[PDB]
Amino acid sequence: METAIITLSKDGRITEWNKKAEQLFGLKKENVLGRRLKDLPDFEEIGSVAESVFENKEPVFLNFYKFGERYFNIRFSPFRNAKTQLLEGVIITIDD
Repeated sequence: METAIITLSKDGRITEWNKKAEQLFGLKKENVLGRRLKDLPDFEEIGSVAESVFENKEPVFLNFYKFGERYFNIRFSPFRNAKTQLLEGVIITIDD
């Protein structure tokens, strides 16, 4: 698969969780939206890397991140709000 997207706010809260993420992880968007990613068993490490990426204001690409039975590419991208210019969170994109 490709393009499982989890977007986190600057407080670590899930603000986006697309249908690919639903299919990959078996959790519905409505069941995770608003929650801290790091509170989800199995996502603690990904949540920690996103925190580090946010603090350093630089994107990070990881390959061969093992999750379940497969290896994945994971990109972490900090972003700003265009209107306020504030750092507003991190987009996480997971691909086979």
